[PDB]
Amino acid sequence: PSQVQLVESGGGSVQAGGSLRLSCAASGQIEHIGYLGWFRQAPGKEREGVAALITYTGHTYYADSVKGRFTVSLDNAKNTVYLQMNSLKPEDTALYYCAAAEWGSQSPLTQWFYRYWGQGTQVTVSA
Amino acid sequence: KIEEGKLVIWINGDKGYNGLAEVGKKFEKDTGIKVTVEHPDKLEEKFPQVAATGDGPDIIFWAHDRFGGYAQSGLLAEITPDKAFQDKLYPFTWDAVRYNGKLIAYPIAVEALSLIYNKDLLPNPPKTWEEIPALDKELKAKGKSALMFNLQEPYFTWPLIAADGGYAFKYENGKYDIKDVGVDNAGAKAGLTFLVDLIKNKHMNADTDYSIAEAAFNKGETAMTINGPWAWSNIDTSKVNYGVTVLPTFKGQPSKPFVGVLSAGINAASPNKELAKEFLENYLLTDEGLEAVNKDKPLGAVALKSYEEELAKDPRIAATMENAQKGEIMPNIPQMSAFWYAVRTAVINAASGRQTVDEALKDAQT
Repeated sequence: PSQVQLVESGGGSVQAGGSLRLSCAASGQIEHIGYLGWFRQAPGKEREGVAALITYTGHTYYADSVKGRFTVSLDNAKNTVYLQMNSLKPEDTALYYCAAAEWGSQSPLTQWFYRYWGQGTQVTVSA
Repeated sequence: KIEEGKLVIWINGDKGYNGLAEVGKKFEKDTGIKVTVEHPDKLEEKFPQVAATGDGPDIIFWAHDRFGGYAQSGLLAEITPDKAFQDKLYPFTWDAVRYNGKLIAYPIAVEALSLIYNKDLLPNPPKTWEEIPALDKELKAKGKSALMFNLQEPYFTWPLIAADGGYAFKYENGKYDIKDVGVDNAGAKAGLTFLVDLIKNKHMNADTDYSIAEAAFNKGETAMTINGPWAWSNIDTSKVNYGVTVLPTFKGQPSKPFVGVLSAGINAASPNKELAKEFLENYLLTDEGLEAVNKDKPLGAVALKSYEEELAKDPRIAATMENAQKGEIMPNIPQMSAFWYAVRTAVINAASGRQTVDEALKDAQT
């Protein structure tokens, strides 16, 4: 089996303007994970990056459309990374995935950078 | 288990899978054998998981370095190319698909870092690392900088550290000597010291990473960056008038980037191993076959000599192959894992001043 397992939870439905917190539990041989990412995909659309956390620098990067509304954070003791989503918009409706990588040569903002992927959790926002 | 008498091919979703499917249509036109190309989600972990149960595709496309462990787990068949076919590909690409003495995949594409420069800011980019301090002082008087690149990953910083002699494991005649490690030798110390001195003299910032460097180059703020062909599409969108050239030399010696080889392995569970060999050797690894894939999504540089000579009319691709041939194949052995994490800490610690260069590399060799 995979040496790293990721499990998302927290999906739900929110009226526009509200908030929702997602979590991603990481387990296995996670000693060298340097990158944790949140991605999302709606039917008929390309998977897009939402937030990227660089664990060894603390740098966080956000998609332009969610910057200032979403916050990604790591609880190292629990090995759980969170996505706090504030001021939700209908355009945020998607299946949300967490992803992890030990290292990479390409952009940490892109899906192709990440080796391990969760099953996804559904977020639905209504206007 | 795997269906006999057809071919199933898995390749990642960032590759030219429509072009590959078209090569499969040509194969069917000559042989009657149906070729199905898929790009499954989570392919990196999907192939080892499904192949361990004796299932999955006949052919898997992935970077060569992961195939070493797949071969160790018994997931890949030994391939049987004759000398005449082997002569058609660059020798170093065969070394990348060699594990325990056996060839375990067909090389397809070749990637390495190059020096990317802004032609409007810097029509004649420097041939040497030693020129960068004076060039940066010039450009900073004009509100610019000379060079910004990802300092956080050893993949990006090791080419300079390797130039004067640093290396992970000695590699001679297709075998790594894991007892021969050059992380804290004199050459590695020389290269890392030059890097830290660049930071000491304010020509680079220890915090610069992939995203900071990419934004700065694509906005015309810095004259140079270091990156691979995967980054060219973003620079195209930025409309920066960029070029791609040989990495700067250090102490008169080439920078030595790691080389990744997109490769095609044959599933050990496949009952179609001879069909897969025929498809890969006689249809894909031809000028026409690689052209079909490349027209869909560019491969960058390729392992087939004949088609590389055509692609290298693009100076960006010629530079990619020149840098790759001056570099080192990314080791496919499990001992390489500790290298990335140890050297990442060492460079961070040296660049931020938490350790000296000699202390940091000593701990990394340790």
